Amino acid sequence: MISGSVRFLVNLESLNGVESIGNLTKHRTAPVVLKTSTGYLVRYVPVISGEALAHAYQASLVDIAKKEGLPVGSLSSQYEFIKFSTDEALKIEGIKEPKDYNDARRFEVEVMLKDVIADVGGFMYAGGAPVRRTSRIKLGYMIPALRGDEIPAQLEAQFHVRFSNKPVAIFNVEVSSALYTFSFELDEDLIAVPSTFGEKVKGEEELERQKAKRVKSAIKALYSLLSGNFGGKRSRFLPSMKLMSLVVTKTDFPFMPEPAHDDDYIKTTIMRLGKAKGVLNGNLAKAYVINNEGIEVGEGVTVLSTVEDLVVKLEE
Amino acid sequence: MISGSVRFLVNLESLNGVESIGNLTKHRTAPVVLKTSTGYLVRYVPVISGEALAHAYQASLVDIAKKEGLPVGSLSSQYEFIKFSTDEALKIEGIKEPKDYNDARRFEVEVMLKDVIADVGGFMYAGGAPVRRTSRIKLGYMIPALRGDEIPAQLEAQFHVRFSNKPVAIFNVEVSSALYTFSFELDEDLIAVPSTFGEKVKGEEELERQKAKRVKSAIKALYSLLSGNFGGKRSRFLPSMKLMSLVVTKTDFPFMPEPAHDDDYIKTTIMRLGKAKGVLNGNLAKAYVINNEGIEVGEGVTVLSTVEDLVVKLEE
Amino acid sequence: EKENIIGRIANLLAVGFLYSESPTLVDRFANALSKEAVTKVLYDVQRIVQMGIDRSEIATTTIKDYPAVNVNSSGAKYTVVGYLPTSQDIEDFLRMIEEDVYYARKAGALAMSIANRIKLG
Amino acid sequence: EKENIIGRIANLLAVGFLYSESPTLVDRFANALSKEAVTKVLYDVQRIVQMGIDRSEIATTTITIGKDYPAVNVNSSGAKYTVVGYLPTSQDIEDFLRMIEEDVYYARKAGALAMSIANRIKLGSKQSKSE
Amino acid sequence: EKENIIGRIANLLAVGFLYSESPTLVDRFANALSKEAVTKVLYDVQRIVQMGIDRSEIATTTITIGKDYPAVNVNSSGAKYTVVGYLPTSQDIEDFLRMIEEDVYYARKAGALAMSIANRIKLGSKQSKSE
Amino acid sequence: EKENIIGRIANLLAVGFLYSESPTLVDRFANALSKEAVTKVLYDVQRIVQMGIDRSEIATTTITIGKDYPAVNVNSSGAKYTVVGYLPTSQDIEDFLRMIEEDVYYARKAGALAMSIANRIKLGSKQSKSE
Amino acid sequence: MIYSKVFLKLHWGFSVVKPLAKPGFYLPPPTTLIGALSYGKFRGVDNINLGNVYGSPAYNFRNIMATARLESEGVYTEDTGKVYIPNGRLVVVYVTDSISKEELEKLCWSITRIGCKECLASVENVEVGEAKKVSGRVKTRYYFRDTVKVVGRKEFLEYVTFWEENGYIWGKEGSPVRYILPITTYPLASKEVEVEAKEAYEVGGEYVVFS
Repeated sequence: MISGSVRFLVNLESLNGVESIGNLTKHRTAPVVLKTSTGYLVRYVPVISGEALAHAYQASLVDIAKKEGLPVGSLSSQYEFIKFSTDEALKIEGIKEPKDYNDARRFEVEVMLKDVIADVGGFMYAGGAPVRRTSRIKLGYMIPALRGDEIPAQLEAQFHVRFSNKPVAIFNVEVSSALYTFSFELDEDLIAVPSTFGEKVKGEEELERQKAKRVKSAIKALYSLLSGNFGGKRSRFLPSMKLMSLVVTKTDFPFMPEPAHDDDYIKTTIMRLGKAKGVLNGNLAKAYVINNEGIEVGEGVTVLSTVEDLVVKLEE
Repeated sequence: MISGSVRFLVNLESLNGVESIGNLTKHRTAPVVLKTSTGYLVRYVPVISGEALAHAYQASLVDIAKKEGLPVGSLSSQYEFIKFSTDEALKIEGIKEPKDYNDARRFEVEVMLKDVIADVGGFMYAGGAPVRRTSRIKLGYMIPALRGDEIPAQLEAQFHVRFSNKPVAIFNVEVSSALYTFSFELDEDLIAVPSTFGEKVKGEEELERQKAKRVKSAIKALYSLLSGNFGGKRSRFLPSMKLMSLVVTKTDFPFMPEPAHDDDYIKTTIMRLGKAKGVLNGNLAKAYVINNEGIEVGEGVTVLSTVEDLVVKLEE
Repeated sequence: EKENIIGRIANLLAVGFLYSESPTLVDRFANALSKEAVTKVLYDVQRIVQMGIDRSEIATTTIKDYPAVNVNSSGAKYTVVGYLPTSQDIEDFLRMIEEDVYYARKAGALAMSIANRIKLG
Repeated sequence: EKENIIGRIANLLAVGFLYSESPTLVDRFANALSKEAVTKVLYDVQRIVQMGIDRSEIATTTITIGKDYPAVNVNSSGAKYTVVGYLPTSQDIEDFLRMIEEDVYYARKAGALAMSIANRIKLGSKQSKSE
Repeated sequence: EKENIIGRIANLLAVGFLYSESPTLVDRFANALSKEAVTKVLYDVQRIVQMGIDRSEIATTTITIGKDYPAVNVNSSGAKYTVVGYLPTSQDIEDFLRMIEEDVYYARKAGALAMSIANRIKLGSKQSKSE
Repeated sequence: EKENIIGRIANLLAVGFLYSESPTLVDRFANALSKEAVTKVLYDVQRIVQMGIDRSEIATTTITIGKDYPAVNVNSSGAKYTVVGYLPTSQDIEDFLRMIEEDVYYARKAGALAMSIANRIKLGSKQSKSE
Repeated sequence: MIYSKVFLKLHWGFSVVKPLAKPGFYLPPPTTLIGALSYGKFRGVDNINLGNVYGSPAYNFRNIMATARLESEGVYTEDTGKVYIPNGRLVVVYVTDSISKEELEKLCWSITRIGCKECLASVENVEVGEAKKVSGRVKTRYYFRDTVKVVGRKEFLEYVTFWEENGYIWGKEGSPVRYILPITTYPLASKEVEVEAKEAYEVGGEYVVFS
């Protein structure tokens, strides 16, 4: 697996919105329970849903897959990720629905040969014979650091007007600033592998012939999320991002490093990995760290200068 | 026995989506009465049942057992813990159904040898010769800490849309936050031990040979639960958990620390442990504590750092 | 009077729905599990009604004569029979919600019934 | 005398509500859990009333309801309202703030009275326009 | 002693407001988010009070409200006002600035008290002119 | 020790102000944006104090406030003032100028303290004359 | 006759589903109490030969009297009837004349669940003593039989049904017996009631009625 936690610093931003009221466009918000020196407070904070990040990642994957030469679906080539949920998607793609349980496996192979996206990100098909497939990449909301008792985050409104010569045209937009964080997981030992139990079916050999390329492309697709390309309203509110701290872990056993809420989440996660290797009878474990805010790390770790080097070494 | 009480802090999740109405997926909630000077107030609070935790624990146990080498059933190799409940499972596995009461022990030994999960997990077989085996691990619902005159648990709704190029698409998801607490029990003194009265039957020697490995695996399986690898909707709603307080007691007799609701439960459970040992002529009684919220502890306790050391000491 | 308060809240929700042509506030009100969700809808629906009042698209009238509210939306004319809630009705309704959020579901069901009958006619 | 003070505070809140056409200050007053929230509303409502006085849209008068009663005339958005009673004195504000420092319940009582005054006046004004 | 310091700062702000007839310094004080804004107002209000002292339009006095209480008489634009209490000492300003360096909340508390003092005095002065 | 230096500079400014009856040097000190303006005031105030010393109108003394405290007596225009504390040493002036070369804020702090000392003394002197 | 009192600290609440839609019970039945008592001695066996059939490892204690009451307010939910009462407190009284005081005292420290697996419950303290039998008018909170007469106002009498010990064996249904509970329907609570008990034991300040 490959797990990670990352910390961003965002200013004058509007990357997610929800239903509007009047001439006001809203920024997404959610509750959070923060433990302060006095007790357990409840606060409201701007959050960015994980599906925006998922959409950005899948779009980048589609681009790379098309550029390299791997198969890509019909609809997904236009950046519409309905995958194969409803019957119309099948009809456009030109595939037959499954008949009964015993045939289900065959379905999953065909859909998994026509579209790399349905492979990496999974899919569902409601109907007589459901065919589930859990995603191979997992993501969660982007909450600002809950360090201390003063959450660094602010949300304000701004006033804009549309010029005209014959008045007969005023709107308000919510803009934010914060120190965001998020964590991600991606298990690369289940890519290009059928996830339904049954007898062997033809074409699995072709699946196995491309495994290296599919895995390499899936790894490269993370450069998008790690560089700062996602969200919306980027035409006129281009945000000013910057990377501060990042921890990535490559292992052979289940693992989940520390959420980046505390100033010391690198040393703790490194020690936890060191002990987990022994306790779980693991064989491989490596930790990469990008540090820009000059916080304590520890000893015996690899320090990378940029994300390009991290992606290169992950691929190698 | 190994009993424990732990106190969690989860920020943003949907880990148990009971029911679904319209275009909305609903969380699970329970009523709680909060006492006030004016009177009483009924509030609704999120809760995660224990069945999901049991499923996660058994999945981890299967994954570990298949890696060590102990037997694992056929249907249980696929993550479908039906267990030998009806004739179909027996026919698939190939085990002769028990003839009458006298053969109950033989069938129990056979099943216990054929599948680890039926040993630790337990099973019930319906028929003219019913057989039973209570689970050797017990878990309870997860409820937030009813401390003071506030309930630090919020539960909002969120709006999401599926994009399309030919509009003709909307869903809502309930997202919660709270300070969760839960307690668990695990009696390792009954693992790999038949659970019926009668003359011994061939095969118990293999059970005695494998007892050590089975117990070690059962203890290793709790690392996943204590690490936060349960629930659903983990793909697009990856939560952010953290550990605050933990009390783990190992003894030679029934015992269960205080629920982690009050802000001081470590001291109370230590005192009750002393009294229980005094009254029950106990021989072994040890307690380990992890304290990150700076609450009162007392004296006569071992202070660890993380769950890895706790599991190592439990193994030793 | 609890039923009179609930009926006046249902009239407010029905006026807001007919004027906005959106069920979203009534859906939020009928699905509320907290005082926060109910209070947020009570503000947002009154804010919609305030815009209709300022535009003279929402007005009180009589239609024996019964009190009514005329609503003009997208060239459609609707008439809701009854009074809008007072500030005291909102405060007493919020106290009822602090005891039992069921009253929000009851008001939402009544509001949708009023709006459906008017839209059918 | 406590009820007279509460009644005069309720008249001030009702005049401010009818003049501003906004319930927001009365909502804040009736939901107050601290002396800070109450005192902030007492300033903001008097600041609204001060603007109405300077514009000559708020004036003290007497009305025959056969004896003359003290009243306050309010003109807002071409509507005319008349609140019967006195506005609070500086001493009434100070004694009311002392009552709030003992029990914030008195802010809820004044808010409930103010909303009742405003609702009755708004209902009567709408009925006369419909006739 | 913290409440006494806040009360003396509130008296200074109320005297400066009544003398200048401007709420601007009290608005700046109650909206302060930094020690800079608070300290700037503490200088500017004392500079206004210094001019009133030099003109003999601001003077300390005692008033019987049957014991004598310390007070400050303020003459502005032919209006006479009397604020009951002491003005802050240099030590009160320094201790108040230390309280602000810990929590800017105390500037809001002093501003709310100052506006309450000024409003009560202005209301009483307008009522006596109407009679 | 930084606060003691600032307090001794504030005493010098207050003595110079009370003796000259002019706020001009304290105004210049509290508004300084450069080391030049601060140093010029430190010279000019000490030059005023030097004249008061030569005339025997400024003298060091002790006063019982039951222990003896160091003080400076100032006679100006037939008024008698007493400032409690020490005047700065040459080392205090030099260390204060080094503090100003790091941050001119310390001139504003000393000016605010000096004006507080002078105001309290002037208020007390006017009250005793009125009695 | 000897008696014991226990102070149980529930974790989140118990659960018992009625026999023969899965509604639950307001308070634990007597059979569950007897079984929870017996658990301490039979920790590790789920089947004992009764000589004709395997019914349960708890048929031994089928001649012990027990009752229980709540010390807080609880909420009954149907979402599988449950009685949520997190962090509450349950008071159970055992009246017995079979085993010695030490046996009952040690057993009373060996309870860790009432109902199903999830119904974890800690034990806070226990008391042991003797009981005096009387037949005069008394005031009680622990539930009693349906056959018991009532003298006070009929206000909080809830009629439920329970099963005799015969239900300890599988493939069989225990006989139905009516029972009366002095409880408030919503919210759940415990209230005292006067009764003209024919056989009531004083157990240290509280009167318990059995017939």
